[PDB]
Amino acid sequence: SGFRKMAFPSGKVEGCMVQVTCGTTTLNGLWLDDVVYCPRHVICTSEDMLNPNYEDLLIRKSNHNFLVQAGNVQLRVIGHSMQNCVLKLKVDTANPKTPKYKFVRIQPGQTFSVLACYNGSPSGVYQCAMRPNFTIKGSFLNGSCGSVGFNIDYDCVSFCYMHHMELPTGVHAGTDLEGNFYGPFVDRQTAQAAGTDTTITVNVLAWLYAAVINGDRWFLNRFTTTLNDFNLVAMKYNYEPLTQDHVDILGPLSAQTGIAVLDMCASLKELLQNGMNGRTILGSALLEDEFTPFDVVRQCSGVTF
Ligand SMILES: *[C@](O)(C(=O)NCc1ccccc1)[C@H](C[C@@H]1CCNC1=O)NC(=O)[C@H](CC1CC1)n1cccc(NC(=O)OC(C)(C)C)c1=O
Ligand SMILES: [Cl-]
Repeated sequence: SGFRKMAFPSGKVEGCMVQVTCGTTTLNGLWLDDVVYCPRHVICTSEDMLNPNYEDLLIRKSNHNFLVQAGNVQLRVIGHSMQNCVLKLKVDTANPKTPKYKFVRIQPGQTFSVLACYNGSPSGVYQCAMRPNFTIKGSFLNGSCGSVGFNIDYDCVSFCYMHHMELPTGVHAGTDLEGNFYGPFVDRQTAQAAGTDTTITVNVLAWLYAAVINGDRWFLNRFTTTLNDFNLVAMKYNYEPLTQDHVDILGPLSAQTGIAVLDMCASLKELLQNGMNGRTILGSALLEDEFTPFDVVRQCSGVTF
């Protein structure tokens, strides 16, 4: 019993963090086999941000311009390389601590654990969701860039995020491990803004199921609805459209609780149109959309890694 925001254990990923310096610019990298992955903007000083010609900057970078450090150990940098927004530094030394891992690309709505790091040293672990506007509500200070986001499949680390920038509103953007941004952003200092955000409907539903499971069910009622009847009511409260794909995945939680997705939906319609009426749900005074279905099975069934 209980239900918390909950991150994967970070130890598998702690052992992969290094500190990359390049002139004045120190940030964090991810050491796997004989290869460190970091943001290409490590080559840049605070000047170069306005319109960086990354190529012609990197063309003037000797491998002895790149310092790498795993704790108290320096590596010999031997080969560089640029792929999209991620720079690949090649080192004499494979990483003893390298776990099994697939570079993957999450879609908006999917959650992951962020290991905030500074100077290649881990500070903290927390959960976020890739927002539908392709941003994240992180906590990052200067030097955080290179910090990565990740999920775990028993023993395999699926890295899905490298951190690159803060947007006007105090929200954050970055890339997959191939160095492609989530959403429309670019890695220079221009006018860029998040764009309008929506509530991750399927995740809010999973939350409610999690709530039912932990004996919180005042919010329940004696009716149902249809998808499209609901998808009307949702858009008028700036919720995402609930796709048959989203019902499929909510399957397990529907099964276990003995509640049809579409009955829960009706309980949502109520809450949007009426509020919580001075009440909490799993001790929250508004609707939580940063727990996926899997994160709810994970935590209430108690999977391990
Ligand atoms: C990241 O590059 C980083 O940590 N770099 C190392 C560093 C060392 C010493 C001093 C500064 C930075 C930062 C991380 C940012 C800063 C604070 N919180 C973060 O998430 N990213 C940037 O600085 C980023 C790099 C650009 C994409 C390639 N950047 C540069 C310039 C401006 C902004 N953002 C911005 O102007 O928004 C507000 C909040 C309005 C300042 C930016 O994110
Ligand atoms: Cl709250």
